[PDB]
Amino acid sequence: VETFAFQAEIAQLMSLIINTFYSNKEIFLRELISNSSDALDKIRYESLTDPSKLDSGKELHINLIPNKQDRTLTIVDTGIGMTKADLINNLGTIAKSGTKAFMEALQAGADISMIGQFGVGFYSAYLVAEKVTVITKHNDDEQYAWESSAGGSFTVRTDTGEPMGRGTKVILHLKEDQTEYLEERRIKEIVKKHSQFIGYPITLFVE
Ligand SMILES: Cc1c2c(n3c1CCCNC[C@H](C)Nc1cc-3ccc1C(N)=O)CC(C)(C)CC2=O
Repeated sequence: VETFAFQAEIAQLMSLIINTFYSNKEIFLRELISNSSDALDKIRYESLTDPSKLDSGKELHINLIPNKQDRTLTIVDTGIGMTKADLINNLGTIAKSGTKAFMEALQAGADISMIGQFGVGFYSAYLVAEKVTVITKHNDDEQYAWESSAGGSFTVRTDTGEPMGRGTKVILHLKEDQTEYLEERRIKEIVKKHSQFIGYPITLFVE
Protein backbone atom coordinates (compact mmCIF):
# COMPACT_ATOMS: atom_id res chain seq x y z
CA VAL A 1 0.00 0.00 0.00
CA GLU A 2 1.49 3.30 -1.15
CA THR A 3 0.34 6.65 0.26
CA PHE A 4 0.53 9.87 -1.78
CA ALA A 5 -0.23 13.53 -1.19
CA PHE A 6 -2.77 15.15 -3.50
CA GLN A 7 -1.56 18.00 -5.66
CA ALA A 8 -2.21 21.15 -3.61
CA GLU A 9 -4.90 22.40 -6.01
CA ILE A 10 -6.82 19.13 -5.81
CA ALA A 11 -6.70 19.10 -2.01
CA GLN A 12 -8.18 22.61 -2.15
CA LEU A 13 -10.89 21.46 -4.55
CA MET A 14 -11.83 18.49 -2.38
CA SER A 15 -12.09 20.72 0.69
CA LEU A 16 -14.32 23.13 -1.23
CA ILE A 17 -16.60 20.30 -2.35
CA ILE A 18 -16.79 18.83 1.15
CA ASN A 19 -17.23 22.12 3.04
CA THR A 20 -19.36 24.33 0.78
CA PHE A 21 -23.10 24.40 1.45
CA TYR A 22 -24.75 23.17 -1.73
CA SER A 23 -27.97 21.16 -1.76
CA ASN A 24 -27.90 20.01 -5.41
CA LYS A 25 -25.70 16.99 -4.65
CA GLU A 26 -27.43 14.66 -7.12
CA ILE A 27 -25.25 15.88 -9.99
CA PHE A 28 -22.45 13.59 -8.75
CA LEU A 29 -24.05 10.64 -10.58
CA ARG A 30 -24.13 12.48 -13.90
CA GLU A 31 -20.42 13.30 -13.56
CA LEU A 32 -19.41 9.72 -12.80
CA ILE A 33 -21.54 8.31 -15.63
CA SER A 34 -19.92 10.90 -17.91
CA ASN A 35 -16.47 9.69 -16.87
CA SER A 36 -17.54 6.13 -17.70
CA SER A 37 -18.98 7.17 -21.06
CA ASP A 38 -15.72 8.93 -21.92
CA ALA A 39 -13.73 5.80 -21.01
CA LEU A 40 -16.03 3.66 -23.13
CA ASP A 41 -15.69 6.05 -26.07
CA LYS A 42 -11.93 5.67 -25.74
CA ILE A 43 -11.77 1.88 -25.81
CA ARG A 44 -14.33 1.79 -28.63
CA TYR A 45 -12.15 4.15 -30.68
CA GLU A 46 -8.92 2.25 -30.02
CA SER A 47 -10.58 -1.06 -30.90
CA LEU A 48 -11.29 0.19 -34.42
CA THR A 49 -7.56 0.23 -35.11
CA ASP A 50 -6.70 -2.76 -32.93
CA PRO A 51 -9.62 -5.20 -32.44
CA SER A 52 -7.54 -7.33 -30.05
CA LYS A 53 -7.99 -4.61 -27.43
CA LEU A 54 -11.42 -6.14 -26.82
CA ASP A 55 -9.93 -9.55 -25.99
CA SER A 56 -10.37 -8.36 -22.40
CA GLY A 57 -14.11 -8.01 -23.00
CA LYS A 58 -16.32 -7.01 -25.92
CA GLU A 59 -19.29 -5.62 -23.98
CA LEU A 60 -19.38 -1.83 -23.56
CA HIS A 61 -21.73 -0.92 -20.74
CA ILE A 62 -22.34 0.80 -17.41
CA ASN A 63 -23.78 -0.84 -14.28
CA LEU A 64 -25.14 1.00 -11.24
CA ILE A 65 -25.07 -1.19 -8.14
CA PRO A 66 -26.55 -0.03 -4.81
CA ASN A 67 -25.80 -2.01 -1.65
CA LYS A 68 -27.70 -0.92 1.45
CA GLN A 69 -25.88 -3.36 3.73
CA ASP A 70 -22.47 -1.88 2.85
CA ARG A 71 -23.91 1.60 2.26
CA THR A 72 -22.14 1.79 -1.11
CA LEU A 73 -23.19 2.88 -4.56
CA THR A 74 -20.95 1.38 -7.23
CA ILE A 75 -20.60 2.66 -10.80
CA VAL A 76 -19.05 -0.03 -13.02
CA ASP A 77 -17.94 0.38 -16.63
CA THR A 78 -16.07 -1.70 -19.18
CA GLY A 79 -14.22 1.31 -20.54
CA ILE A 80 -10.53 1.69 -21.27
CA GLY A 81 -9.53 1.71 -17.60
CA MET A 82 -6.55 3.43 -15.99
CA THR A 83 -2.87 2.56 -15.63
CA LYS A 84 -0.92 3.00 -12.40
CA ALA A 85 0.61 6.16 -13.89
CA ASP A 86 -2.86 7.55 -14.67
CA LEU A 87 -4.01 6.98 -11.09
CA ILE A 88 -0.98 8.45 -9.37
CA ASN A 89 0.25 11.30 -11.58
CA ASN A 90 -1.20 11.70 -15.09
CA LEU A 91 -4.84 12.54 -14.38
CA GLY A 92 -4.05 14.62 -11.30
CA THR A 93 -1.50 16.69 -13.21
CA ILE A 94 -4.04 17.44 -15.94
CA ALA A 95 -6.70 18.15 -13.30
CA LYS A 96 -4.58 21.03 -11.97
CA SER A 97 -5.56 23.50 -14.69
CA GLY A 98 -9.19 22.40 -14.58
CA THR A 99 -9.29 22.83 -10.81
CA LYS A 100 -7.79 26.32 -10.97
CA ALA A 101 -10.24 27.45 -13.64
CA PHE A 102 -13.18 25.89 -11.81
CA MET A 103 -12.37 27.56 -8.50
CA GLU A 104 -11.94 30.86 -10.35
CA ALA A 105 -15.30 30.40 -12.10
CA LEU A 106 -16.95 29.79 -8.71
CA GLN A 107 -15.46 33.03 -7.37
CA ALA A 108 -17.04 34.72 -10.39
CA GLY A 109 -20.55 33.36 -9.87
CA ALA A 110 -20.57 29.84 -11.31
CA ASP A 111 -21.89 26.97 -9.20
CA ILE A 112 -20.70 23.51 -8.23
CA SER A 113 -22.96 21.76 -10.77
CA MET A 114 -20.76 23.15 -13.54
CA ILE A 115 -17.74 21.16 -12.31
CA GLY A 116 -17.93 18.84 -15.34
CA GLN A 117 -17.12 21.64 -17.77
CA PHE A 118 -13.68 21.81 -16.14
CA GLY A 119 -12.75 18.14 -16.46
CA VAL A 120 -12.72 17.44 -12.72
CA GLY A 121 -16.24 16.06 -12.29
CA PHE A 122 -14.89 12.90 -10.65
CA TYR A 123 -14.31 14.89 -7.46
CA SER A 124 -18.04 15.61 -7.22
CA ALA A 125 -18.17 12.10 -5.74
CA TYR A 126 -17.24 13.78 -2.44
CA LEU A 127 -20.59 15.57 -2.41
CA VAL A 128 -22.08 12.29 -1.21
CA ALA A 129 -19.22 9.91 -0.32
CA GLU A 130 -17.03 9.93 2.80
CA LYS A 131 -14.65 7.59 0.96
CA VAL A 132 -14.20 6.66 -2.68
CA THR A 133 -12.51 3.51 -3.92
CA VAL A 134 -11.59 3.19 -7.57
CA ILE A 135 -10.73 -0.27 -8.89
CA THR A 136 -9.44 -0.20 -12.44
CA LYS A 137 -7.85 -2.40 -15.08
CA HIS A 138 -6.20 -1.14 -18.27
CA ASN A 139 -5.06 -3.53 -21.01
CA ASP A 140 -1.42 -2.47 -20.60
CA ASP A 141 -1.25 -2.70 -16.80
CA GLU A 142 -2.34 -4.62 -13.71
CA GLN A 143 -5.52 -4.20 -11.67
CA TYR A 144 -5.17 -1.46 -9.04
CA ALA A 145 -7.19 0.02 -6.21
CA TRP A 146 -7.05 3.78 -5.63
CA GLU A 147 -8.68 5.12 -2.48
CA SER A 148 -9.19 8.37 -0.61
CA SER A 149 -11.23 9.76 2.26
CA ALA A 150 -9.84 13.18 1.36
CA GLY A 151 -7.82 14.92 4.06
CA GLY A 152 -5.01 15.52 1.58
CA SER A 153 -3.91 11.98 0.74
CA PHE A 154 -4.80 8.95 -1.34
CA THR A 155 -3.52 5.38 -1.56
CA VAL A 156 -2.80 3.00 -4.43
CA ARG A 157 -2.29 -0.76 -4.18
CA THR A 158 -2.35 -3.76 -6.50
CA ASP A 159 -5.85 -5.23 -6.26
CA THR A 160 -6.44 -8.81 -5.12
CA GLY A 161 -10.22 -8.67 -5.54
CA GLU A 162 -12.08 -10.37 -8.39
CA PRO A 163 -10.45 -9.75 -11.80
CA MET A 164 -12.37 -7.21 -13.91
CA GLY A 165 -11.03 -8.00 -17.37
CA ARG A 166 -11.01 -4.30 -18.30
CA GLY A 167 -12.67 -1.13 -17.05
CA THR A 168 -13.28 0.87 -13.90
CA LYS A 169 -15.34 0.46 -10.75
CA VAL A 170 -16.02 3.54 -8.61
CA ILE A 171 -17.23 2.56 -5.15
CA LEU A 172 -18.90 5.40 -3.28
CA HIS A 173 -18.97 4.81 0.48
CA LEU A 174 -21.90 7.12 1.17
CA LYS A 175 -22.16 9.62 4.01
CA GLU A 176 -24.71 8.61 6.66
CA ASP A 177 -27.18 11.26 5.50
CA GLN A 178 -26.91 10.50 1.77
CA THR A 179 -28.54 7.06 1.68
CA GLU A 180 -31.27 8.32 -0.66
CA TYR A 181 -28.86 7.44 -3.47
CA LEU A 182 -29.27 3.74 -2.68
CA GLU A 183 -32.99 3.87 -3.48
CA GLU A 184 -34.08 2.50 -6.85
CA ARG A 185 -36.66 5.23 -7.46
CA ARG A 186 -34.14 7.98 -6.68
CA ILE A 187 -31.40 6.60 -8.93
CA LYS A 188 -33.90 6.08 -11.77
CA GLU A 189 -35.05 9.68 -11.37
CA ILE A 190 -31.49 11.05 -11.53
CA VAL A 191 -30.42 8.95 -14.52
CA LYS A 192 -33.52 9.99 -16.48
CA LYS A 193 -32.98 13.65 -15.56
CA HIS A 194 -29.26 14.00 -16.30
CA SER A 195 -28.05 10.93 -18.20
CA GLN A 196 -30.91 10.01 -20.54
CA PHE A 197 -28.86 10.09 -23.75
CA ILE A 198 -25.69 8.26 -22.74
CA GLY A 199 -24.71 6.05 -25.67
CA TYR A 200 -24.17 2.87 -23.65
CA PRO A 201 -26.55 0.54 -21.80
CA ILE A 202 -26.97 1.64 -18.20
CA THR A 203 -28.30 -1.15 -16.00
CA LEU A 204 -29.60 -0.24 -12.55
CA PHE A 205 -29.23 -3.31 -10.33
CA VAL A 206 -31.85 -3.78 -7.64
CA GLU A 207 -31.44 -5.31 -4.19
C1 LIG B 1 -9.59 13.97 -13.30
C2 LIG B 1 -9.95 12.53 -13.10
C3 LIG B 1 -9.55 11.73 -11.99
C4 LIG B 1 -10.11 10.49 -12.15
N1 LIG B 1 -10.77 10.45 -13.36
C5 LIG B 1 -10.68 11.71 -13.96
C6 LIG B 1 -11.38 12.08 -15.25
C7 LIG B 1 -10.45 12.34 -16.45
C8 LIG B 1 -10.79 11.66 -17.79
N2 LIG B 1 -11.12 10.21 -17.59
C9 LIG B 1 -10.43 9.22 -18.48
C10 LIG B 1 -10.07 7.90 -17.77
C11 LIG B 1 -9.65 6.84 -18.81
N3 LIG B 1 -11.21 7.36 -17.02
C12 LIG B 1 -11.65 7.79 -15.77
C13 LIG B 1 -11.00 8.82 -15.10
C14 LIG B 1 -11.42 9.30 -13.85
C15 LIG B 1 -12.47 8.67 -13.18
C16 LIG B 1 -13.12 7.60 -13.81
C17 LIG B 1 -12.73 7.16 -15.09
C18 LIG B 1 -13.44 6.01 -15.71
N4 LIG B 1 -14.71 5.74 -15.25
O1 LIG B 1 -12.89 5.34 -16.57
C19 LIG B 1 -9.95 9.34 -11.20
C20 LIG B 1 -8.66 9.51 -10.35
C21 LIG B 1 -8.63 8.44 -9.23
C22 LIG B 1 -7.44 9.28 -11.26
C23 LIG B 1 -8.57 10.94 -9.76
C24 LIG B 1 -8.77 12.05 -10.79
O2 LIG B 1 -8.07 13.06 -10.74
